[PDB]
Amino acid sequence: SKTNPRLSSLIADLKSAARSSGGAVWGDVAERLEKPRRTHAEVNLGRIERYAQEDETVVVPGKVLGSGVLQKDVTVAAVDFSGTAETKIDQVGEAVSLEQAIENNPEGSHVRVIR
Amino acid sequence: LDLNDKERQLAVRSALAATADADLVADRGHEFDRDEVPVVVSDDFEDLVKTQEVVSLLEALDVHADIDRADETKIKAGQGSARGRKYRRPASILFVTSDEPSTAARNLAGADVATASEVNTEDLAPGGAPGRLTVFTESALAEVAER
Amino acid sequence: TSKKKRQRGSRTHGGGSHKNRRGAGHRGGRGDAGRDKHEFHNHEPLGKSGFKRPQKVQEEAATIDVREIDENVTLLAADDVAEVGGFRVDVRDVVEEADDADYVKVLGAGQVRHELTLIADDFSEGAREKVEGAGGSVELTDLGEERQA
RNA sequence: ACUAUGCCAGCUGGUGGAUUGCUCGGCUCAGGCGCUGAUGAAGGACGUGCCAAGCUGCGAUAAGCUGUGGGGAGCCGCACGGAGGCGAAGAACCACAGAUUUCCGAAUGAGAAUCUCUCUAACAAUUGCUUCGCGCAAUGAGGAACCCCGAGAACUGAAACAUCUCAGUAUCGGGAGGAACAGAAAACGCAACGUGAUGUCGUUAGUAACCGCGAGUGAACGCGAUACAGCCCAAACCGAAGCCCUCACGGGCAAUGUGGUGUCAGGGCUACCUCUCAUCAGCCGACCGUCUUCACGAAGUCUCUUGGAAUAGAGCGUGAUACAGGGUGACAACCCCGUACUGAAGACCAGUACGCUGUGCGGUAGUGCCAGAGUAGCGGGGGUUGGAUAUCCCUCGCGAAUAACGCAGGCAUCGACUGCGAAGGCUAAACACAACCUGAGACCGAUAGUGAACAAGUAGUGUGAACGAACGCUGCAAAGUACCCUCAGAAGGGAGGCGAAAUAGAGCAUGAAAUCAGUUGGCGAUCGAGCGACAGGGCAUACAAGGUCCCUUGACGAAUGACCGAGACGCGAGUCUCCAGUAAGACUCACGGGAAGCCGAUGUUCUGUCGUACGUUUUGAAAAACGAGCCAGGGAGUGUGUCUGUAUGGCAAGUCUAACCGGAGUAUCCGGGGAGGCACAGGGAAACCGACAUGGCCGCAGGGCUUUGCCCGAGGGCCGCCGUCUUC
RNA sequence: GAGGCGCCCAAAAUGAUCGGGACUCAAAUCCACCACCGAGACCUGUCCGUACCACUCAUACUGGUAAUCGAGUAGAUUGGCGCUCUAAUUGGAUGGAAGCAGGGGCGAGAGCUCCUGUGGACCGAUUAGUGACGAAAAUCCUGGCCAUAGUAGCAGCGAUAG
RNA sequence: AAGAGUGCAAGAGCAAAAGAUGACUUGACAGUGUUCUUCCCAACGAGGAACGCUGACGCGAAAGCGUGGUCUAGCGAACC
Ligand SMILES: [Cl-]
Ligand SMILES: [Cl-]
Ligand SMILES: [Cl-]
Ligand SMILES: [Cl-]
Ligand SMILES: [Cl-]
Ligand SMILES: [Cl-]
Ligand SMILES: [Cl-]
Ligand SMILES: [Cl-]
Ligand SMILES: [K+]
Ligand SMILES: [K+]
Ligand SMILES: [Mg+2]
Ligand SMILES: [Mg+2]
Ligand SMILES: [Mg+2]
Ligand SMILES: [Mg+2]
Ligand SMILES: [Mg+2]
Ligand SMILES: [Mg+2]
Ligand SMILES: [Mg+2]
Ligand SMILES: [Mg+2]
Ligand SMILES: [Mg+2]
Ligand SMILES: [Mg+2]
Ligand SMILES: [Mg+2]
Ligand SMILES: [Mg+2]
Ligand SMILES: [Mg+2]
Ligand SMILES: [Mg+2]
Ligand SMILES: [Mg+2]
Ligand SMILES: [Mg+2]
Ligand SMILES: [Mg+2]
Ligand SMILES: [Mg+2]
Ligand SMILES: [Mg+2]
Ligand SMILES: [Mg+2]
Ligand SMILES: [Mg+2]
Ligand SMILES: [Mg+2]
Ligand SMILES: [Mg+2]
Ligand SMILES: [Mg+2]
Ligand SMILES: [Mg+2]
Ligand SMILES: [Mg+2]
Ligand code: NA
Ligand code: NA
Ligand code: NA
Ligand code: NA
Ligand code: NA
Ligand code: NA
Ligand code: NA
Ligand code: NA
Ligand code: NA
Ligand code: NA
Ligand code: NA
Ligand code: NA
Ligand code: NA
Ligand code: NA
Ligand code: NA
Ligand code: NA
Ligand code: NA
Ligand code: NA
Ligand code: NA
Ligand code: NA
Ligand code: NA
Ligand code: NA
Ligand code: NA
Ligand code: NA
Ligand code: NA
Repeated sequence: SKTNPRLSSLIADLKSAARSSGGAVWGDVAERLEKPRRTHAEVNLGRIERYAQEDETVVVPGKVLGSGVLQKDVTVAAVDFSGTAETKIDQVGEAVSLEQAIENNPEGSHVRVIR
Repeated sequence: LDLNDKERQLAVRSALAATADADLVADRGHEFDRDEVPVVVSDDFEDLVKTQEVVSLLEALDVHADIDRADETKIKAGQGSARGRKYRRPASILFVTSDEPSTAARNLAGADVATASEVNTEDLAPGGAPGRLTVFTESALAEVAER
Repeated sequence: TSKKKRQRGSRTHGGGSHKNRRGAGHRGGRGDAGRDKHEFHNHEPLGKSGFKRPQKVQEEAATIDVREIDENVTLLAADDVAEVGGFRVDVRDVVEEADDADYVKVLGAGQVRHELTLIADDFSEGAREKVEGAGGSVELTDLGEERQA
């Protein structure tokens, strides 16, 4: 099914973290990533700006894109970011990989899922 | 088969990176003894003429055993021989230079020669298998940086 | 393994009775045959509707919504005219495929969060109101004023 | 122990030619190149060899003659024979040039199925020039397609069919070239203060347009590319200042106009100013590149083992600007050809580019001097096209103006505006094809691939047009079997010889199945037919590649589950209670003993149970529904375009390049190229107008909290609101 | 008057039947009763597949659940076997490759593999590709072959020819 | 209490009426919908019906009635 070996590794790591540190978000994200690419999140910034609050990490089971404006200072964790998205986010906040999210927060506390 | 430029360019960069990983390179099957890969070399390599000179250099770099691996031919099963496809051999060492490819190295068993500006995925990863044992010229090594 | 790869041995390759998969009778006639009779379902109904004006008397407007302009002012500041806590932008310079169009028109979708002075050939009423209510102004190009007559 | 005629399976030997391996042939792609013929081509006929039937070559000089260059010690084609010859007087062989080149054939003195006739005489026929004489010339016919100009279907699609479609296709008539055609605006019409000959490629676009408004059909301008190139007449004004033939004399043409000028940058004339640039006619005349051919070209033929043979194994060495490919008695960079490098030639580019000679460009003012007629245009009737009142063409009829005029800008008329100058002509390069040369391949591999790897358009069929196969493989070396016996025998057989092998012995590598001969095992002349599956007996079995199996006893022991005996009940068959969930109970295991045709397995046969093939048609098939004698081999979802989903992957308010350009390791690949497409805003026939970066509620996942309940809640769901059309 | 069983009514074509033999206080019929036989059903041991659960990167292992899973034409869905040639990685062969014949082992199976003989030069595996890729059938195509069968014909004619 | 009548088949509906008589009046109106039917379930056009609204009217004291005929037949695409 999946041909990207890094996507598979990501998914395997998300499961290991959910089964141990009890973060149910990571399991939820793993299952969505296992679903067809078609269903994966593609989120622009306007959507993150609208639903995010500070000191709550935004989690995108998918990829973050660059339309819209992000003022809020937030940590956004995603499978990938467009070049523009990562640049706009790093100005007011922090763009981070899901692999880092799992490291800093294996229990998946204080996160909000956004698609 | 069509391929997006971005997607192809990504694979070029990715194959480049695989040459820097000694475990990957040994996994691919290349024979050599050293911790550090790819092998980088003085630009004077480009002024070499005789094949034997390259041999000595490679022997001195502990890398010549790959040439030994590639020096043997397989006479293939099946009817390809009737079409001129009788033979094949392992791939050994990719030599990446800057000005022009290396006539001195080219006839070494299994060797390929390439240039930093046009070196491609097949060069870096014959048969799509990443981690080819490579020698870069210092200038080549730098030129490849922007590919 | 593909579906197709599994057909050998099946005899009918998924076609049902071997009496199916013959000529065009199996499809109700060639192409759109029957679109008014046995196959009428889900075809547009028959007939003639409306008229067309000659391709050469038609004008093509290049359009942009204020939202696109406004979301981008900071990045366009690196390029077009920041002045007055305010921004001045000639819209013709912003819009892709402007020169290939008869005129440039600013439309009113979304919000204006800055004070903007906008130059274009035409404006929707809503684009004018939003740009003014944000304490900005709308400047009709010479060509824009010609359009009044 | 017998049993024939037979059945099944093997064994030995055939038959047969599958299979595997092999490739002197195909198929396809790519680069180069490209006309021949009256000076008789192409094609065909018949000849031609010491012996010569076929093919090839050649032409009475006849597998060939001559010259130059190359090449080289051999040679006398395919073709390995017998004889004989040629070559150092440099043959063979290759390149270029020349000689010879029968008859028919456009076929041309005339006739004729390849021969003949005559005034030794003929370009027949048509035609130009013409010394009016066939004196000088032209045409004819061929060619793989490509190209241009004419004539022009039908099956088919529309589920019938007529317009439409198939299709201006198939096919027919005429004709050119290496390419053809087109081509320097009476253009375009993103309408402009814009573009600027033509073709082609990519796009514009399945858009505009057509259409029983059905099915279908279907451009252009523009843009990005490729390649680029612009000119000559007619007339005005001049008026013989001219041209053709001939060595020359001389002849012919030409006032019905040869020649000068000139050609929208309008020109001419008149008067000026200025220039030697444009154009045109000439002369010279390539580089590089590309295609093909050629010269030169490094390094082992060392040791042991195996083998008929090392090109194998093991060991020791070597070259590489050369480790492409091939050959050689088996896997070869180093044995031979070649390959890298370097160099030479020919061909194409091209009589082109550059260079040069001659000519002379251009400007002002004046001048109604010149500027292409059955035309432009209109009507009748048709064809064709996307061309719609607005395509292009044919036919019949009518029919202008004269630059102070005329045509076009997709209905007509008038005015304005913008463009342009028809009714004369030429024109390089970029593009098509594939005969020819060469190269290439995830193509086929002898029932395939061409019809054709072979005598292949052969053998053979048809009056003819036309139709049309099958046939590849000894061996390292022919060492291709001497001698002897047999025989009617140059047969065949026996014996023998060669070779690693003859079961490699001549259509000879391998050598399947159907099937045949002989023979082995099993059955067998009292017995019944989907031929078997499963279980179990009997007989049969060299090894190998499987090693199990039998019997006594014991352990474990699911469901199930007793006898006898005792007590009680029933007319009776029998039942109940207890012995007892006991003994028993499939598999598995342990001790002891045993089997080696022994266990499995395989062949055949016997017994039990079940069983009227297979595939198809069918409501229903063993069917008295359809198909096949048997076996081998062959034998059926494929390509382009478009549309719509899906899975995976890149990038993301964007995304992708197309043709094409440059580079290079030269079809790959690296870098350019965003023309253009889709997406980013919709609604409306059109004019035209032009939207929620979130107001409210519910709430899954997830998160939070003081947790069995509260909170936040993307996505989702329900509203509200906004753009537009219709709308008093 | 009612009921039970039988009798008459009662004729068809090759050889009569209750499937047959045959049966008479039945081996028939009716009322009851007793013990048995007898499916792949039901119960039960072990294994297999499928679905689901726990653990896990992954049933790759391991453990667990199914009384409420296990038939199937057309058809939809999904894992796998085999064939050609390409590529990468990597092996085998004259101390005998492929093919073929006979035989041994594995796999539910497509098919894999070994031994012996023959053969005498080539042949694989894994991964990613490729496609003129799999036959029991079409009055299918071509070739070969058996029975038919030592059979029909080699007589017939106004010319019986030795 | 319904056998009459209510245009026409058959079945249904109707009595201070849906019938009869008299009078007045043109709602047999324009625009646009919801819904059912057509086509049970279950997609499909024309057509039909039920029920609204907006506008304008008729009648009535008014509530109200009038979306032709008490109800179910009386109907027809594109092109032109
Ligand atoms: Cl979004
Ligand atoms: Cl916040
Ligand atoms: Cl329009
Ligand atoms: Cl233009
Ligand atoms: Cl067991
Ligand atoms: Cl025991
Ligand atoms: Cl199919
Ligand atoms: Cl499987
Ligand atoms: K990124
Ligand atoms: K021309
Ligand atoms: Mg093979
Ligand atoms: Mg259909
Ligand atoms: Mg553009
Ligand atoms: Mg003649
Ligand atoms: Mg039809
Ligand atoms: Mg027709
Ligand atoms: Mg029709
Ligand atoms: Mg047409
Ligand atoms: Mg146009
Ligand atoms: Mg002149
Ligand atoms: Mg037509
Ligand atoms: Mg053939
Ligand atoms: Mg005939
Ligand atoms: Mg043989
Ligand atoms: Mg007997
Ligand atoms: Mg029937
Ligand atoms: Mg076959
Ligand atoms: Mg089933
Ligand atoms: Mg591998
Ligand atoms: Mg079949
Ligand atoms: Mg036959
Ligand atoms: Mg007989
Ligand atoms: Mg007689
Ligand atoms: Mg009514
Ligand atoms: Mg009514
Ligand atoms: Mg009609
Ligand atoms: Na189907
Ligand atoms: Na069929
Ligand atoms: Na149809
Ligand atoms: Na219809
Ligand atoms: Na443009
Ligand atoms: Na040529
Ligand atoms: Na001959
Ligand atoms: Na000749
Ligand atoms: Na002539
Ligand atoms: Na004459
Ligand atoms: Na039809
Ligand atoms: Na018909
Ligand atoms: Na039509
Ligand atoms: Na006409
Ligand atoms: Na025009
Ligand atoms: Na053959
Ligand atoms: Na037996
Ligand atoms: Na049938
Ligand atoms: Na059958
Ligand atoms: Na029957
Ligand atoms: Na027969
Ligand atoms: Na096939
Ligand atoms: Na673009
Ligand atoms: Na099925
Ligand atoms: Na309706």
